[PDB]
Amino acid sequence: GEMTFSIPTHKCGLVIGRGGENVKAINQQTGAFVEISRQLPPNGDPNFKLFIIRGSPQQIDHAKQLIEEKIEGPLCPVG
Repeated sequence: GEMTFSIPTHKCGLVIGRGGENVKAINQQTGAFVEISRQLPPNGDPNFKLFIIRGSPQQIDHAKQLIEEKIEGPLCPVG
């Protein structure tokens, strides 16, 4: 099951780069596809873009770690 994480819209330039650059490098490092979602977060606020780490748990969780390395902060599993 693909997992969703809360990615701040303002941080879409460090982890997301310009058009999802760094996120696909995460994929290469892991295996799961870290793709930008169109889902509304629990808060329904447009400053929190949901991010899809779609793959197998082992790949997702490892990619999660790499993103939490990018932002150097904890990501919350949403859905």
